[PDB]
Amino acid sequence: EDDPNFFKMVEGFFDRGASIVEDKLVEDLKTRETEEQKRNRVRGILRIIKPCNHVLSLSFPIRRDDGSWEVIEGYRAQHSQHRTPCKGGIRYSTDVSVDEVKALASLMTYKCAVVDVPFGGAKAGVKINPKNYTDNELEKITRRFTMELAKKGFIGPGVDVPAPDMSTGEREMSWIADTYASTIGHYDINAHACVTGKPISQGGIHGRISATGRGVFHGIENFINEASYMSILGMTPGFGDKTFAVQGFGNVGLHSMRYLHRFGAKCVAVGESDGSIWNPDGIDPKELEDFKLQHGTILGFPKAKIYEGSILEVDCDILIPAASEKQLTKSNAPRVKAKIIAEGANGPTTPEADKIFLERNIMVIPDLYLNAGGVTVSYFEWLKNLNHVSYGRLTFKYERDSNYHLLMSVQESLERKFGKHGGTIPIVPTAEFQDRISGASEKDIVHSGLAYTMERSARQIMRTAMKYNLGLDLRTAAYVNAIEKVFRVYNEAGV
Amino acid sequence: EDDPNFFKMVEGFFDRGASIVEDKLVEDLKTRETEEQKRNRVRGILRIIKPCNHVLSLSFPIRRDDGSWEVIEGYRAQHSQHRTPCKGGIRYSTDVSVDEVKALASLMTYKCAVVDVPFGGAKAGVKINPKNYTDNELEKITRRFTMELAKKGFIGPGVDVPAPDMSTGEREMSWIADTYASTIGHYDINAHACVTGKPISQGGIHGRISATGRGVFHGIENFINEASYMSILGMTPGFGDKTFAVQGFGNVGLHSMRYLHRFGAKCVAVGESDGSIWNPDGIDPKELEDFKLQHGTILGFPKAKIYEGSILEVDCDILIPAASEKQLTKSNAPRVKAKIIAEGANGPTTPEADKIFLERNIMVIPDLYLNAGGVTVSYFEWLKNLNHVSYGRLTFKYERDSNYHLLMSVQESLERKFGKHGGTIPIVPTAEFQDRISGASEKDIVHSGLAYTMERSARQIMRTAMKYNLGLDLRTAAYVNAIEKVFRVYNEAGV
Amino acid sequence: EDDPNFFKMVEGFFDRGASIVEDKLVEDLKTRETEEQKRNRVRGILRIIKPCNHVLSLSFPIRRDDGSWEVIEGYRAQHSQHRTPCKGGIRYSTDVSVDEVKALASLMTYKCAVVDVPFGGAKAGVKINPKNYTDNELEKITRRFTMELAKKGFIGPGVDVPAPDMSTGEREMSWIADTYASTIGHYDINAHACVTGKPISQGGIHGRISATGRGVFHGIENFINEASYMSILGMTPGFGDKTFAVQGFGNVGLHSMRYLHRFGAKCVAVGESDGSIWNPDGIDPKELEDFKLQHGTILGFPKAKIYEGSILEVDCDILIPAASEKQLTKSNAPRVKAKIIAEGANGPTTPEADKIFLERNIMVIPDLYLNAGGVTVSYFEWLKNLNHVSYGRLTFKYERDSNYHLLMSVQESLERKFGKHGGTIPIVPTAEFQDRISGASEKDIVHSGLAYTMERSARQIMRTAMKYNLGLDLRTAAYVNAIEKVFRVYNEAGV
Ligand SMILES: NC(=O)C1=CN([C@@H]2O[C@H](COP(=O)(O)OP(=O)(O)OC[C@H]3O[C@@H](n4cnc5c(N)ncnc54)[C@H](OP(=O)(O)O)[C@@H]3O)[C@@H](O)[C@H]2O)C=CC1
Ligand SMILES: NC(=O)C1=CN([C@@H]2O[C@H](COP(=O)(O)OP(=O)(O)OC[C@H]3O[C@@H](n4cnc5c(N)ncnc54)[C@H](OP(=O)(O)O)[C@@H]3O)[C@@H](O)[C@H]2O)C=CC1
Ligand SMILES: NC(=O)C1=CN([C@@H]2O[C@H](COP(=O)(O)OP(=O)(O)OC[C@H]3O[C@@H](n4cnc5c(N)ncnc54)[C@H](OP(=O)(O)O)[C@@H]3O)[C@@H](O)[C@H]2O)C=CC1
Ligand SMILES: Nc1nc2c(ncn2[C@@H]2O[C@H](COP(=O)(O)OP(=O)(O)OP(=O)(O)O)[C@@H](O)[C@H]2O)c(=O)[nH]1
Ligand SMILES: Nc1nc2c(ncn2[C@@H]2O[C@H](COP(=O)(O)OP(=O)(O)OP(=O)(O)O)[C@@H](O)[C@H]2O)c(=O)[nH]1
Ligand SMILES: Nc1nc2c(ncn2[C@@H]2O[C@H](COP(=O)(O)OP(=O)(O)OP(=O)(O)O)[C@@H](O)[C@H]2O)c(=O)[nH]1
Ligand SMILES: Oc1c(Cl)cc(Cl)c(Cl)c1Cc1c(O)c(Cl)cc(Cl)c1Cl
Ligand SMILES: Oc1c(Cl)cc(Cl)c(Cl)c1Cc1c(O)c(Cl)cc(Cl)c1Cl
Ligand SMILES: Oc1c(Cl)cc(Cl)c(Cl)c1Cc1c(O)c(Cl)cc(Cl)c1Cl
Repeated sequence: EDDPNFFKMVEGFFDRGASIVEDKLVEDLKTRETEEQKRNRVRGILRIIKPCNHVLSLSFPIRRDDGSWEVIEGYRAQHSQHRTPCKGGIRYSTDVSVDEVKALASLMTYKCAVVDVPFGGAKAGVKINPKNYTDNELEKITRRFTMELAKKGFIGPGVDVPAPDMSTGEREMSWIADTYASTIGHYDINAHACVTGKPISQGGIHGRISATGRGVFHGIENFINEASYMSILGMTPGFGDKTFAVQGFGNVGLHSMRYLHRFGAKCVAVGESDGSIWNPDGIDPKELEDFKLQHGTILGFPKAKIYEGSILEVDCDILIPAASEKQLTKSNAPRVKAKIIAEGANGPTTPEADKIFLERNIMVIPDLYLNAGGVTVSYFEWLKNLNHVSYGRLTFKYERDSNYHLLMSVQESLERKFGKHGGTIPIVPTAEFQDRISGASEKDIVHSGLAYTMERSARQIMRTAMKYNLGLDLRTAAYVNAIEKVFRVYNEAGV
Repeated sequence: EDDPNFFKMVEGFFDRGASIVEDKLVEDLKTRETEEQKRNRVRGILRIIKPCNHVLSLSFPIRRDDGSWEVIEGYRAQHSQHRTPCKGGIRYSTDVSVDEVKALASLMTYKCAVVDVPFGGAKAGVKINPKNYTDNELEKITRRFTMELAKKGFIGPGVDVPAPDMSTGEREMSWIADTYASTIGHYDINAHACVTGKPISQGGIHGRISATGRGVFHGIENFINEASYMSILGMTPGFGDKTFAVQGFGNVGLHSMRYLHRFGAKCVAVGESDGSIWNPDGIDPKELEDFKLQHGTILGFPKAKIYEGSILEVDCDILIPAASEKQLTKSNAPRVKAKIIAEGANGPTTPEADKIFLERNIMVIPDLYLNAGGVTVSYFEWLKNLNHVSYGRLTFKYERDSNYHLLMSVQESLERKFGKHGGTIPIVPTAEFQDRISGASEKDIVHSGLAYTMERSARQIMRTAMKYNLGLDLRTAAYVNAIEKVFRVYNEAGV
Repeated sequence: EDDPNFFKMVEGFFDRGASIVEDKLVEDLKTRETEEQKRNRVRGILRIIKPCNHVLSLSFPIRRDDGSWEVIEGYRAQHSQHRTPCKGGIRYSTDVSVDEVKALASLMTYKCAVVDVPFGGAKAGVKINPKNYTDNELEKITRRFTMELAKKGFIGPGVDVPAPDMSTGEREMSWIADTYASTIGHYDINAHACVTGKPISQGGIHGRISATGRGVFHGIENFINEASYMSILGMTPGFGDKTFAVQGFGNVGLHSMRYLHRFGAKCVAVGESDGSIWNPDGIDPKELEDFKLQHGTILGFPKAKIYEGSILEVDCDILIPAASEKQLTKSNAPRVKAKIIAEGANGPTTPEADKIFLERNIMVIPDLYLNAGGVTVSYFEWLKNLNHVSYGRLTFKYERDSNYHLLMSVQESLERKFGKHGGTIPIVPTAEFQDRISGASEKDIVHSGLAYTMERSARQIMRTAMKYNLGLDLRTAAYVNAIEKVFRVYNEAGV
């Protein structure tokens, strides 16, 4: 009950936001036939943006360990190409259908527009349940899948760059890169930039794994510290006195929990497919993770009870959906308790849940902004691959020396003016500037680059929510920017 | 009522035929684990054949003559690649969906297996009604469509070679070739072999337009002259005393009517979308065509009345469906009158109509054989393009001389043995051998090559219908061969 | 008269400068056969530099809006490739001939040598009068032109990178990039680096439009502030008391006027093809531009009279030719009034006008230096495209933090030495260092990079004019450096 066509579901958000700005897009336009044919031409460009450009559907055979033949299905969709290459991960699930992949792909592009990553949207899906395949079988699958994508122009450094999503980690990325760089890209100087989310030894970048969590953190942080928004929710600014619950203890889930906890937030609930756990006094990220690693499940965790009932309904301040889509529907929407909904996963709530949450006066930080930390960091990995140099190497020593001389320049100058009367005036770095004395390292850029991006995009949305009184409809605010940016292109290039 | 999903409908025919042969495919197999794991491996290979390998879905913009923006959808599916390149036409219709294109694509491959054309199956569709677009708009569409196909490996001399289908003629093929050879294939020595059904001046081959009609003729001819099959129908062999009716006065329809009429068959009905016409005394192909060209419709034709009622039900000997799919369904099936059903179009009858026709004892010459004359000739065009010489050029003079000497060798020899007593014994060619004195021409090869193929494939099917007592279930007989052939490749190819 | 072959005209400047340095190029040379065969080998290398390497001549058809067929001609020349790729704009005019394109191409390479941009010279021309073609027809032309260039290796990220010139702006560049990245470069990770001067939304860079004007400004600034040169002209250093007149109110014209005016210079005349305008009290850049945009011409401008007579002869301090070539010839040369000639356009003055201006003691700042600001900025755009990151993104936050700590390091140190006695010694940034606290942004690098380059190259020329007493023959000084740099390269290469 309340199950909408994910693709159209996203189109819904797009159209809603399209209207809001349609007027501006016509005013800025300065063409000759100034008459409202301008208004049609804008609507024409919009009708062009909405649909995917290329969608590849695969069906290929693999040989099961038991010697039998099985046909596996997979898809890869390229939504837009107003920016090259396309970006978007690969989800391994039995729920993948073209409609889903087409939707996630489109979310990737608007996602990038919000966060200013120069990539068009894309997304992949292989209809399998990894839990029923041996490691050996999976590898054969992801490798062969890379090939059939390659052969048709659906993966490449300047075409389409995959990344992780559901049930795919750096292990999968690692095989993808290897297959590509060993075959199609044997001569490509940018071969390893054909995919992101790779192991660091494979050319991955620091913190891409925890990237999304760290991003989710910044997303919330930017909003839970506004008052303008916190008042409307009857909430005190700051994390120190908040309790949250998260659906999905995975890449985006685990790390989301990790960072919030790090800033005095309390995890009162954690969920999965098998069940949810709870504890009003709070659950710890590190022991839960080790229990989960050792036992392969969160159910049974000693310092917490096996909560019976919807993880999406538990009593808390912030609800973090980090599982699959449409978890928050029209049904359960009214029974959420939480004041803040930080959309960790892509499209975890239906259009109607939004509607209800708006009325219920519960703030929903949209997915296409809140979870954009993943690509922001993937983009940094991609730049790293192109550069072929790890940040800081060429300059670590030069800056260090240069910095000590800068500091020595004020010292010797002051000793000159205040003579022997002041004796020596030692100018040493503080503990903080000491940690920076050489300049930024790879770790430093990811951390601050992400932060700069999450913060900067937050303001861009807030600023918009104001200019159009969307109040707590941040999702619409977010799409306005995406459209506003993606449009400025298609317009300025003869479509 | 009864209009199943097209793709599975064809899968239906495949499975049915799969069973019939499954046994043979296991007997011929000579592997080590001779136990019936052999039977699973065969079923495994079959599960692999059935689905399409690659399906590209396009969505791109074109600029309407009135200056507006419209998004047009198109698809191209590559069913199999056990043979390279893929082959199959492009249909321009508003009824094209992936399911349809996926179906037609699969029919192309089995079609080729029956007729022995070394191509894997493929098919394209662009969701538009050509009748609502100017010539200028169409060209923009077909050209841009060729590009988006090219960019993703869905058109190329050794990859996928398109051809005509519904609402696409040599005009469209001509633009396709031009776009390709002018861009992607500028350096390809086989650039113009990227598509068939081209204008002869564009590298087309003689008779490709009337190819399918001529083929349909041969298909019927091979069966309407067996007695073995004609007896079971209570019909005298030969065309001389037969009356037929055809649904669709198009490329496959018009020419089908043309050739049958040429051999003393009488066209009593012709149909279209607007309506059907009739005349028990027979309608003439040439005057109907000129009326149709001059007036843009068959309705109103002077030497015939405007028949009210289903063209598929009119009283005649042979019913030729040359329109779209599923015309003959479970409903109207029982009211057909005709004894012979020559499937001109692809899949014009549902699985149940078959069933009824079997019982009703009405012979149905399957589409995947009867209309294979098109690709057989397309294949000849493709070979012509690769050869870069039209049949006969290099040898016309040599054979002519060589032949006159061969004939002169018996002459001078006989004059030698019978001396002056017999005087001169002139050895001149007959009128027939004179027409061949130089050897086969492009026209000659198409005509006899087609004939050789239609006939040879007919026997292959008949021969099969006997070995498995399918009697009048020729469709199943046809699929048995297709499967039987497509199989061997995969078996010993490394699957 | 005085209408020489634009190509030889430039060759003239080259030979003249060739001689001046020939001696040095032989002295530095340290080969075995030290005898003056060295002097032949240098002359041999020079005979090799002078001519273009590849010149493509195009002739292709376009379809006029009124349905008719017209053949359009175009050329693209690649002068040198001692540096890859080639660089140089596209001029849309009816005056384009191979000789012109070959000339402008050669000016591009020496232009780059003076300014240190690692590109060999190139240039294009399409023989049409844009003023007689609709926007729709132009686009068809520029797109099809990009294709015919592509097909033959005359456009590509690492081959030949076009840019704007006469009657071509970012609109044309935008279509060029689009056609390339959508076809030939669909897989190129550097596809959008196939051309510069693109809209910013298309990957353009900040200030490339006003780049040349800004450059022209710096060019003059570096010379109008030397005294060494200002004395010889009987002129006070500085812009504050100068009046200039410019021929051509276009990309290079308008912005040239803009920047000079910004620094207290007074525009007393502005010209075009239809006519010139004047005002001894000065004309304003902003109102003239708006009049020109609204009315499509400068003639009629309220705050100025319609000057009857040559714009190249008006009374002023500095004459800025920003129109086509050979405007200042032997004829009108003696009647110029201005003391300074800032060659904005490429080769606006004939070899003899030079001669006269030398005698007349009028300083001519050579085109191949003065207007090099365009490529310098185009080069920055190209680097931007390769980098796939806009300057500053990765480091904005890190530097800002790092800087506050640097400043905090002196603060905490001083508070330590001067204890409570000095209380807090707050170390805050000035307004200027505040504007830089995060580091350079894209805007910052273009502006200072251009300045660094214009200034540095000015000194290189002055320094040379001295070592060879060319006094006011800066053109010859400029070519000496170009040759001196390019030669070295063909030298050490294996030729
Ligand atoms: N790098 C990334 O992976 C990124 C992902 N995202 C977003 O987050 C989501 C991806 O999470 P990833 O795929 O990152 O998570 P990972 O697969 O690790 O998440 C694993 C967890 O998800 C739980 N889970 C799955 N389905 C449900 C469900 N219906 N209800 C409750 N729990 C469930 C699993 O339980 P079980 O194991 O029993 O299924 C498991 O504990 C995507 O939708 C995407 O939009 C965004 C940016 C980065
Ligand atoms: N080279 C080829 O074209 C080949 C074609 N074929 C087969 O023939 C069919 C292709 O026909 P082409 O595409 O050759 O035909 P063309 O478009 O000429 O066929 C035109 C005729 O089809 C009629 N028609 C369309 N829809 C219907 C309908 N729903 N009911 C009755 N009549 C209808 C049209 O009426 P109207 O004009 O008013 O729309 C017109 O008279 C395919 O299905 C294919 O399997 C097989 C091999 C080769
Ligand atoms: N990136 C760049 O664009 C660079 C440009 N340059 C130089 O500047 C020149 C380019 O100018 P752009 O092409 O920038 O100028 P744009 O075409 O805008 O210049 C337009 C102006 O040129 C005037 N004009 C053209 N021909 C004549 C003529 N015969 N007599 C008088 N006025 C004339 C036009 O008048 P009207 O409109 O009535 O024809 C118009 O006002 C080039 O030759 C180039 O070497 C230098 C460096 C880089
Ligand atoms: N998968 C996973 N890795 C973790 C986790 N916590 C820490 N890591 C580690 O991240 C490590 C390197 O971290 P760098 O300092 O050394 O980590 P960091 O940037 O300070 O981590 P954050 O403070 O969360 O941003 C790796 O060696 C991982 O073991 C976790 O909860 N899950
Ligand atoms: N539409 C149509 N085309 C025809 C017909 N007859 C011949 N053609 C043409 O086939 C032409 C050249 O044909 P020929 O070499 O004379 O044909 P043919 O071998 O005698 O034709 P069949 O007799 O093989 O059809 C092409 O230009 C077609 O237009 C016809 O009755 N209808
Ligand atoms: N390119 C251009 N821009 C103009 C002109 N006149 C006004 N503008 C304004 O340029 C504005 C943005 O200017 P900026 O990019 O910040 O200018 P800038 O690079 O600091 O300008 P300069 O310091 O002269 O190079 C827009 O909002 C326009 O309204 C003109 O003649 N040419
Ligand atoms: O140039 C390539 C490469 Cl190296 C890989 C792929 Cl998948 C594609 Cl498609 C191309 C471009 C290309 C080709 O290289 C060839 Cl020989 C044929 C085609 Cl129809 C196309 Cl479009
Ligand atoms: O060359 C390519 C590349 Cl490298 C990518 C793509 Cl997608 C396409 Cl379509 C082409 C085909 C192509 C072209 O698009 C053009 Cl204009 C010229 C050539 Cl001689 C070639 Cl071979
Ligand atoms: O790719 C070719 C081919 Cl097949 C032939 C030639 Cl004579 C050349 Cl020199 C190339 C190099 C080349 C290319 O590799 C691409 Cl992609 C485009 C272009 Cl216009 C060109 Cl000239």
